[PDB]
Amino acid sequence: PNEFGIFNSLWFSLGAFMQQGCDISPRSL
Amino acid sequence: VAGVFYILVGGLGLAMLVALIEFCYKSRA
Repeated sequence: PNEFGIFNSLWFSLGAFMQQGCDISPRSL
Repeated sequence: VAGVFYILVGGLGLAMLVALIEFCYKSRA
């Protein structure tokens, strides 16, 4: 236990590689 | 930079086992 589908999860990782911030963030260990 | 690829893939596989633990714990209890 949503907003991390395969389209958003590519945009998290391409967000984090280019040093720009992440709009969402994982809320699970 | 090869150990950073080792820490990465080791970090990915360690994180699946958490969800494998977390799902198993949740669904039972």
